[PDB]
Amino acid sequence: RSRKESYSVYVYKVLKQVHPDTGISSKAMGIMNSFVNDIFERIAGEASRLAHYNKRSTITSREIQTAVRLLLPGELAKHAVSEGTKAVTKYTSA
Amino acid sequence: RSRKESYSVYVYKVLKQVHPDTGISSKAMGIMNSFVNDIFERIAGEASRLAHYNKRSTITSREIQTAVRLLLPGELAKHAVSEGTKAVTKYTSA
Amino acid sequence: PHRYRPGTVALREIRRYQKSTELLIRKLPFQRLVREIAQDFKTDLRFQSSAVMALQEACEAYLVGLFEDTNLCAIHAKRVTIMPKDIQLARRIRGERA
Amino acid sequence: KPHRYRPGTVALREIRRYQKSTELLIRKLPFQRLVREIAQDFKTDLRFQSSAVMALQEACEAYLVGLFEDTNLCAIHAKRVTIMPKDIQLARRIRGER
Amino acid sequence: RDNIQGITKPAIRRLARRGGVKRISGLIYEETRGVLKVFLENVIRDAVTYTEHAKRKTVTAMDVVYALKRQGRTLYGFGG
Amino acid sequence: VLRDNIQGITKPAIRRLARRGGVKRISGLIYEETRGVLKVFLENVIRDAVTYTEHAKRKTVTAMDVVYALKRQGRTLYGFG
Amino acid sequence: AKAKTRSSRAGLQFPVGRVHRLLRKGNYSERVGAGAPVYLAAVLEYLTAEILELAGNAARDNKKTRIIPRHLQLAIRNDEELNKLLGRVTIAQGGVLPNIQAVLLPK
Amino acid sequence: LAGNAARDNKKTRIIPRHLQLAIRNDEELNKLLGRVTIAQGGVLPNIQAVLLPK
DNA sequence: ATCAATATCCACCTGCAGATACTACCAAAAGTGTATTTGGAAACTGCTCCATCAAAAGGCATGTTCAGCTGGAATCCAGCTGAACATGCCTTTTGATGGAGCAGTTTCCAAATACACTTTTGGTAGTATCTGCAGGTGGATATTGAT
Repeated sequence: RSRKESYSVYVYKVLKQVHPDTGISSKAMGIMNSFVNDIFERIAGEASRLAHYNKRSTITSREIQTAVRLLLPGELAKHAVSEGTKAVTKYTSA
Repeated sequence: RSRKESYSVYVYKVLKQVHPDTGISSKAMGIMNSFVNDIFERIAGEASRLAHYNKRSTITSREIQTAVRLLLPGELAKHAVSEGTKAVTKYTSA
Repeated sequence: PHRYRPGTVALREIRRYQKSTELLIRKLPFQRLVREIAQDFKTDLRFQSSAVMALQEACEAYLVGLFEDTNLCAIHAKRVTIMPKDIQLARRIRGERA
Repeated sequence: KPHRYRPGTVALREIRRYQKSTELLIRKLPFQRLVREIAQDFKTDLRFQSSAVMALQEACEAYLVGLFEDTNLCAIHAKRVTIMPKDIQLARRIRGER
Repeated sequence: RDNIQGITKPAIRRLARRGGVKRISGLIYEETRGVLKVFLENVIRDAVTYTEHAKRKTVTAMDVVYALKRQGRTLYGFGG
Repeated sequence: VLRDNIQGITKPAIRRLARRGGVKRISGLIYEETRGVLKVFLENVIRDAVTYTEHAKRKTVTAMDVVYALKRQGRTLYGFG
Repeated sequence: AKAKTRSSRAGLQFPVGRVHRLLRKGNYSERVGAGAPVYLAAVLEYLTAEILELAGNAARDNKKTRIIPRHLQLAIRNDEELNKLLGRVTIAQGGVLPNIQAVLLPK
Repeated sequence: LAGNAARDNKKTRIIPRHLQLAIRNDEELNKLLGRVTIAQGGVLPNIQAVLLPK
């Protein structure tokens, strides 16, 4: 009884959102899982470093915002920052 | 007004061991501190990764040994491994 | 009899192999080479199939990138033939020799 | 009737002189003004420590020296001794910066 | 044990055609064989280190993925 | 404000930087080219540095921010901490 | 009772207790063994002694008695394994290695 | 991006080749993922101008 | 083969910034000693995937030939870069000043941890169903290359 968690169903939801009638193979889905894991580890490592530099003991939204700004370029950084900010305000105001 | 720890005195002891009558400037000592900190963080990060891969919760001597082997090349790896092993046996047998 | 001029089949092959995604080395020779190389670090190792597949993907990507760099170093000297000194320059600049 | 060195002599002498030394090769004040101008383009009303601008200077000089070495290699590859912009572009492309 | 001549000359020429090369010297084949053997032993050393640290005898795909990632050559697709 | 300071990197300074790199003969078009390169480099570091400074809610750029930026771009620097 | 420290127990010069504390506080794992700081201290001391011996030989070669960053750079760049361990670091006030291509020389 | 590539090659199902074509053809993605290898991805069709005939 | 003009190295000297050093102290830390808890080593076992043959079958590699075209060597020349001198200008050093911002001190309170409980829910395994696509076949045409 050994499981194996993955982001397959969430990637599938996003795909059905942006392309309602296109599918995806299994190897492309493995590529997408690898991509999500890689970017997650990058952002989390950078935020941990930022928290250590300032002698803080907590990872908050500002650490994630600054890590996003340090990692993504230009268009990507701007739009990701806007998306995350909107998400956090929508979450707290609910 | 808070103190600032460093490896100055230990580097000085090692120097007086290998070169009994040579001194060292202050900028070279800052270089040596930077070097020690950098190598320490490299080894410790690699050992942490190794411990996470095997779903272990403890950093032991084997993790440090494998990190040393993964980071240093050839001569350096061999001699560092021998030195650390001798140190650990000398420590436990005392 | 019909004969193409030297260089036509070359560009035809270039387009063909840049349109494709296959592997360009045979699998059994690469497997034997990998096992023989691993023979010196430890004896009696086993390999999953996906391990050798990953090794092959990585090696082919590396070599194709190196060949692009070599082609640039060749064109820089006003040639079209790649020579070993172009490979050596590309690797020296990348830092793989230095 | 006055003494003149042949072209390339003072250049080799200067090569030895500047490879034997460790000083900085850019004036401090122009570099500091340049750094402050760029920073102002990024965020207004900034301040700087002295060691920060010194670190920036050391890093930038090391970068440019390494780039010039790679450029020299690319130039010699083409059977020249004069470095030209296309060599800088080839070096920066093989390195992976453009 | 010439398993390095298993990488035939037409195979290297195919690899060169994919990289956009239009003409190939005759001394290129030995050079690429040397380069490839260097790269391969560099990767397999760390793969076998990762393996024997875990006290296993079978080299897994994840060991190769880690050995590649530590060289700065991340590889997507075999993360399972 | 201050504008047009890239010209303070004079031709003799670039010639010296090239001498330390082993370069014997220099084209006349190199200087301009070089300046561009340098500017790009600085803009990539200072930005990162400033991103650290605003994170701590500071207003002065310290040497540690520069060292962190250089390290995160793979250009580690020993001597300043 | 009488308290002898850990670095003396292991026969080292570097601090074992400080390395233990740095391994704990640095957030690397949730537990830390007893021999890990000893191993790490021994490795760090070995590397420092290696690089310092090379730098001192360089310094005594240039007829000086006190090491400066130039000597550290000359030691690092002249050894294969050190230069390949530290291939991507910049040493402030270090300079470069004297080296001119053969084709640029006269004759 | 990958779906646009897939629909461009008259297909209905994304494969790794389409992911590679999407990544390599965009500046910011190619510069974010500049050092990754996608298995079964291939390369971008591109021949130097000097190698063409005439 | 010679000579003469320039630049570099070395012996001598000295002023001074820097390394070595107590003294004090002092606060922060490392070591000892228990008690508790839990993660990891040993043992067993099941079952899955890796190594080894067997064995056609045909697609790819190898050796050979011929010829074309490319790389390299040799002249030749012009323009572009180096070397040197005169001028001036702007960087550097030293000192002083204002003062803005950083770092330490204290409060306190909003927010994150730790447990116990309950409800989904996403992931494995069959089990099943359907169909987008890779492989095969025919026919049009786009391109090359010698006349």
